Amino acid sequence: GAMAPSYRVKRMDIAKNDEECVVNAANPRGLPGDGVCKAVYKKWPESFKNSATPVGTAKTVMCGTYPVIHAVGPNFSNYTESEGDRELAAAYREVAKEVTRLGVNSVAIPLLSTGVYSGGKDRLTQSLNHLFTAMDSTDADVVIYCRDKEWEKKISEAIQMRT
Ligand SMILES: Cc1[nH][nH]c(=O)c1CCO
Ligand SMILES: [Cl-]
Ligand SMILES: [Cl-]
Repeated sequence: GAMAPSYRVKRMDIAKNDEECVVNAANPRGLPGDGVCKAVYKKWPESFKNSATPVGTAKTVMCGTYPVIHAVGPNFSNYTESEGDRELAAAYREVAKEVTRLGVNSVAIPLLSTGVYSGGKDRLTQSLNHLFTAMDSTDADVVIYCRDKEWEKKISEAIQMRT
């Protein structure tokens, strides 16, 4: 584990992370996809061998020795708010199990079911609070990656507010 487990946020491409493993915002079919998934596909295409996995689950595939944790959040266009909320919490619980299993000291994580799977709604708080619920009991350093300047501020505020 990390000597003093922390949460941090950075505004940049998760493909350039400085962590021991990465969480992909995957689709269920292990396709290259869009947004974070497409960036992950360019950087670690070898990790898409047999990466298909159901909604609400995570599946780790190594790129060399670098673990890519494919986490499938729900697409809120298809799920009800209630069922989507349940599957989004579940995906993050499965990420925490894999991060623990791998024994990493740090993980790079995007906010699942924001962007294309958000169903046109702002889900920063929903997604971040499910991330915290799952990762709080882990001792890895967690680095959250985002692209929007206002989201960076709001994620930073949410981290600092619980300190
Ligand atoms: C600005 C931003 N970053 N990620 C997102 O999902 C959005 C739109 C929210 O409605
Ligand atoms: Cl960048
Ligand atoms: Cl963002």
